[PDB]
Amino acid sequence: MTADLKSLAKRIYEAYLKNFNMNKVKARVILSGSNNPPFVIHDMETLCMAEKTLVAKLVANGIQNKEAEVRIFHCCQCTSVETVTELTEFAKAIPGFANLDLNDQVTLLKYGVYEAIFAMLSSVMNKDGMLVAYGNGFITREFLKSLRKPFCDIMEPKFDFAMKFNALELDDSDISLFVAAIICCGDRPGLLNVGHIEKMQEGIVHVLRLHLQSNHPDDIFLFPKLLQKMADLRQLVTEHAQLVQIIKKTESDAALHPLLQEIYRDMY
Ligand SMILES: CCCCCCCCCCCCCCCCCC(=O)O
Repeated sequence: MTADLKSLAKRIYEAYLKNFNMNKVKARVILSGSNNPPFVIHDMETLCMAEKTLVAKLVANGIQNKEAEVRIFHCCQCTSVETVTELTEFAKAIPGFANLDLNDQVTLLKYGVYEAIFAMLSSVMNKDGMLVAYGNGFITREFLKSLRKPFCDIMEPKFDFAMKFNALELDDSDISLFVAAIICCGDRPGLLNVGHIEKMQEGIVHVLRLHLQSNHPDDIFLFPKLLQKMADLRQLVTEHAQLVQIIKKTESDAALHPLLQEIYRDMY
């Protein structure tokens, strides 16, 4: 007559496999190297080729097409909007989340989505580049660094986080619970029912702790390593939001999608 934490871990894992278009196994199959392989974007010529095949509407404007860096930033935003949608459905699997007031669900998602986005982005990154466009492109790290300022400054800190995060050798069963724990933080600004959220957090962190003990017997500090990664992600998001605001203030063509503007509004 006690909670079955192994079963809860498996429920979370299954919800992650159901709700995210990309997972670490799917990404590794593509990254390893037969139908619809990814188109490699390593320079301006190959960016423009990939756009004409994969996001044709975006470059169908002739002289009116936006600057390459702004088109890339638009594609970044579309990826975030999609991952926010996936995370919102995933959160229903977290015990207690759907029982919270709607406003608290919104606040938890507001602060958690970008931390989760950058954690999961590691799964599609290697030291040379990253998968994009639903696994149909591979854009190089060097190409992103070559963009004009400020756009070359977006992805590099995310690659740096990801190289260390990937060295932990988590699998999707671990990442799903880490993402659930990110969403359940009782210290987000403006929460109403802090007490119930703290209990929700305690519960999911307990599931995570036991799962890591079982799945990674070789790494006895993996749980505190991941607690630190959560703090690192909060700081990565704070810095990312500051850069997005610079882009907003200084780049008139880099229209910010209204869902993301709402996420960033009053965030940090
Ligand atoms: C076919 C053309 C492909 C162009 C691919 C551009 C790269 C996509 C990167 C996806 C990850 C974006 C992470 C940064 C998010 C920045 C925007 C935001 O704040 O939501």
